Amino acid sequence: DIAALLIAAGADVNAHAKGAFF
Amino acid sequence: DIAALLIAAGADVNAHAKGAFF
Amino acid sequence: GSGEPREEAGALGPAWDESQLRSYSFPTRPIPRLSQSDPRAEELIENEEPVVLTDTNLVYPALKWDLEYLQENIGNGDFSVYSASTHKFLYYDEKKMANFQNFKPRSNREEMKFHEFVEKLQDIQQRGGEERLYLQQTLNDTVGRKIVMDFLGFNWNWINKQQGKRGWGQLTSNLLLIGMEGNVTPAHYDEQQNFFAQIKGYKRCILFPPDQFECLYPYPVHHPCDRQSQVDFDNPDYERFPNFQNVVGYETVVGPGDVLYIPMYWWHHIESLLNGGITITVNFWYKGAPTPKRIEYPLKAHQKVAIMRNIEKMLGEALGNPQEVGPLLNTMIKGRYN
Amino acid sequence: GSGEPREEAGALGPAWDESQLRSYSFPTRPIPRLSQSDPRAEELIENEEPVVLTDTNLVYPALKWDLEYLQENIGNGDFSVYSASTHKFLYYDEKKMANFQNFKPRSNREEMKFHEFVEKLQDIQQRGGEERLYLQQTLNDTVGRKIVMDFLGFNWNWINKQQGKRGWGQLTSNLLLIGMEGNVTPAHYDEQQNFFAQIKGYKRCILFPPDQFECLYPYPVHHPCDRQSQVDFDNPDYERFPNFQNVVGYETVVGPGDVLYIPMYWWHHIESLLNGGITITVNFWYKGAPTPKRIEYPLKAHQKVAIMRNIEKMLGEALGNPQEVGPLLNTMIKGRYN
Ligand SMILES: O=C(O)CNC(=O)C(=O)O
Ligand SMILES: O=C(O)CNC(=O)C(=O)O
Ligand SMILES: [Zn+2]
Ligand SMILES: [Zn+2]
Repeated sequence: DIAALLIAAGADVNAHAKGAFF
Repeated sequence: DIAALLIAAGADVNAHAKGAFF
Repeated sequence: GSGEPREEAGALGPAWDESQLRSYSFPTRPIPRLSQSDPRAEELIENEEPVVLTDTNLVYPALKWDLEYLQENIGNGDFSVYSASTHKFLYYDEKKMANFQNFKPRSNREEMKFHEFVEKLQDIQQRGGEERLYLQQTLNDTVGRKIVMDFLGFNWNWINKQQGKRGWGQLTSNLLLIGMEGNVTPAHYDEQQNFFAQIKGYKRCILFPPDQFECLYPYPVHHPCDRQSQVDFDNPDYERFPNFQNVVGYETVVGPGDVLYIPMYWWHHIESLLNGGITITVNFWYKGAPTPKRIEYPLKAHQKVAIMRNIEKMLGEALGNPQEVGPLLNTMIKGRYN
Repeated sequence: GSGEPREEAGALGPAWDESQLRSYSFPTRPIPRLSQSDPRAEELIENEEPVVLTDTNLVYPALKWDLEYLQENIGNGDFSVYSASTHKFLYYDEKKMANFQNFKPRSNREEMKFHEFVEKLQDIQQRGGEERLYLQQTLNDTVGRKIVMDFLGFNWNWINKQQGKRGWGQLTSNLLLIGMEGNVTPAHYDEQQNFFAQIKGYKRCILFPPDQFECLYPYPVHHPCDRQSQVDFDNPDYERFPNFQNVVGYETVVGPGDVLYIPMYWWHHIESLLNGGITITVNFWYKGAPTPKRIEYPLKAHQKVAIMRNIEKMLGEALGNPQEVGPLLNTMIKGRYN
């Protein structure tokens, strides 16, 4: 769906290296 | 491909009813 | 632009003169007039540039067409005839009018029999009315037998070879155009390739390449006048349309037997010469070649036009309402891209 | 905004006073401060509105953290430490800097051991330098055993229930933030949900809902400062950013034990109080809930932000060069949508 495609969120945040703790 | 998707041409022309001859 | 008027054979004098042409604000230079056998002509078509071909015989059988012949032979089907009290027949898409309830077309479409069109034309002349009519109807199997025979006699050998060499898709339609002297189809671009075959009378054709998008201000995609210029060529509003002061056209006057290649995405303004009598034209619309497998950068102007159209289409669908496209685009660029 | 300073227990006086806060051009109103047991708090989180929760015990083990404890226990891994000669630590994406060779960051990242960060901090103090440091490092298994034990003792019961009730995706990272008094992280929005857990010192948090996009002028998506506001809050340029005169914030001051819910797409400006000592914060970033199966119209502000980001991303890819996004958008709207 074009609407679904365009509303899709990203996941960027203000952090240079991301990682879970474990 | 997103580039291919966006460059895709339409086929609209200035004619209210379109049809081939045969 | 369009050079000195050509001299008709048999010392019949110039076909037309400068007074018949309308006056506009921009300069022009001529479109080349060439033989279909001239390698430069094939080069222009291959490079998607306009050319007038003088000797194709594309619609040779139709050169005998006039209103009497067509009335007696085109049969009893319905024909779309536009009416206006202006010389300008701005095209509009009737399906898009619900998006824009404020749009009031200046021309009206009426369906009528061909003999009804001829009679209405004759009645206007006799009473000296100012009403104008433009008949614009795609040809199909319903026409009478003699028109079928005339169609079959077009130069399919030549045009089918063009379609094949250029990698075009299918012939989609042949539009029959019959206009009154002074009629104007305002500037627009079509999404198909066009061989424009002149049959009767003379038409001045002014073309603008796709890289002049920035000067010609098409209506929004969702507006009934999608693909048509918003600029009034007879009174251009330079405050709203400042880059129209930079437009530069390519122009020619086609007459009987001439064929103008109007490449896909090229803007064209077409006018039936003042005091030139009725004009008859039949066009040949072909779908363009498919998008290339490997896209090459930097993109061509017509590819960026295609992107812009698709962005507008996608946003109208995603926002659920075409009226929200403009506010979202403005929000995107203000203080961020302008 | 943020109301009268709260009174510390045991008659220790107000934690902070008005003089510690920086002065800005816009008004604010307070973010609600509530118990995690208060139904209004759950309602705010469910509706993706900010709330300060005062009694979650989310990072209770970490309330004993200071520089001595962390230095002795956090181990020997590398920590990202930003340096600047300004109080403003504007975030930038180092991978996007090749798109914009003209961008010269005011802060610099250096990797160092924690004891090296403490020593550099101490040396600045003793010589009275103007250099500022902000340590910003996501926590992982490399930390020493006592920090692991402290992490395990966070209130996972409470926050895991939040993740489940809100339909969020996975916890992606926990960012440890250690700043000097007066440090500022300029206004930006994050694409994840955030529980912001204050550990040491006081931070003033000013939030702006997603419908203030039009007032906060994010950088282009392809620019290193994607998602950050272009407006200099200390000297706003109203000629470039006229709708910044209409911004309205929601503000609070969080201290040890407080947890601020910063909803996904909400702008936030965060400052360590002047003359308040070092500040320590640990955040909890969760991916947002998936896009709904049935999209409901009219769209929410954050959904239109998502569309705008995706249009910018698509155009950069289709044009083959992010620098062409702006000219194409301008061409689309001028004289057609503005
Ligand atoms: O002939 C006219 O008046 C208009 N023709 C066209 O726009 C065309 O054939 O594409
Ligand atoms: O605490 C800071 O200075 C900055 N924090 C954030 O932007 C965040 O946690 O999302
Ligand atoms: Zn046309
Ligand atoms: Zn943030």
